[PDB]
Amino acid sequence: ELPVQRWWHKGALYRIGDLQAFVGRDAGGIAGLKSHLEYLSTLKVKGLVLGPIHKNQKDEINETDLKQINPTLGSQEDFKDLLQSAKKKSIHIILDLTPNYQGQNAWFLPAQADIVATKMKEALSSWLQDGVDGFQFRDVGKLMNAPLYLAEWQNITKNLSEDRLLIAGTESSDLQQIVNILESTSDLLLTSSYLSNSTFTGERTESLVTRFLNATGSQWCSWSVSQAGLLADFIPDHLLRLYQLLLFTLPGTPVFSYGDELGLQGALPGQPAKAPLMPWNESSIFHIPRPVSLNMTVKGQNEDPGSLLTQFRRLSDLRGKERSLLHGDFHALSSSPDLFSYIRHWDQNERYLVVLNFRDSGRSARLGASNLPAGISLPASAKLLLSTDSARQSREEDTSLKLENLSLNPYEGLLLQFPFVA
Ligand SMILES: [Cl-]
Repeated sequence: ELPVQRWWHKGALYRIGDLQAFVGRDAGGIAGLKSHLEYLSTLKVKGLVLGPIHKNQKDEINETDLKQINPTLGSQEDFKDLLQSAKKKSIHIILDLTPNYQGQNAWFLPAQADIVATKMKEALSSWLQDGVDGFQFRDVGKLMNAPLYLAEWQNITKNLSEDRLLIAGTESSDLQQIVNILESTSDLLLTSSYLSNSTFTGERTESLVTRFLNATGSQWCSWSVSQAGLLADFIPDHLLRLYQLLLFTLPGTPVFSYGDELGLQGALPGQPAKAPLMPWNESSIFHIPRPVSLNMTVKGQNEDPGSLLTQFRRLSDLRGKERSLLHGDFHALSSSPDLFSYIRHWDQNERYLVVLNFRDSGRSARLGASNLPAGISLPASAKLLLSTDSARQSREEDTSLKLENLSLNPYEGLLLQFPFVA
């Protein structure tokens, strides 16, 4: 019996930690973000996770004001105007209130926790009256009594409306710490390093995903590779296309950071640790932290049928409109050792079969469905909607493949579709 579907069930979240770096040098952070809403609408993302953007004098709790925007970025009025323009595109806005975000310990000192908590309660009220759709809180492993504070902040948020969302982020990849936070709260999303603490094999990927769902009784969750960092900084280069397919087709809300749709990478370890500039085009002004070529830029990837940006737009469109991906069940198939394969299914809608080859060579799928719920078995063939191999994509798209003899090319991911049979 299906719960009411809230705005975050309908597709991806998109994090913008450093508004000025996202926007560039031509405008101030809040106004400038407003001019990119049309680009963000083309990605079909359902929400933006912003900031933090508040006043925070490093490690000085009494020169930190969670209710005031940093004036370099804009005014309260600019913010309110941003929220209204986003709402005309059906894009919701989450605010990151991590308090000491400019210092080393982002939650101030342990001794200071009750002062933080008093400040935070006042801030949640003020921001919820200004029209935000919810809140994000990062590095929650550095927050004392995190489960208790998160529960309390959740209750204040939900008290106004169940359409308000809370997101927590951790540096941890440890399943037992992750489960402990989730048990303390209800319908909280928790982002983490869980999916990027990996050997990046077929078997390890299967094992990570199935153990997490089993440990949480398959409740609604987020899927991410970090609480903040870029996908191309956490995941091997050969797997960027494959991991995009995975995050879009697992059951739950996928969460990305700005630039993930391009394969952007962040600062190198000799450079200052600063968020990278979003490379709108190949102009010099965008060349921090690395020089960028046309093919690493929004302008370049926008007309390329082979680009990561083109695959993001395609998958995001399908995620927002097909019921089996909106809120379908998940079943893991058995497959050869280098593969992970699974299906998504709702009622009598089109089913989806995902097959992912984690090896640099041709592999037989050997798909098995030995244990499968009444109502669903595998067909003999299925239609190919998408391959990560853009060569095959230009000449086999919308064609049909026999499942029993399915073969994958090196590092290939497949999205296949099959119908309900009466
Ligand atoms: Cl943490």
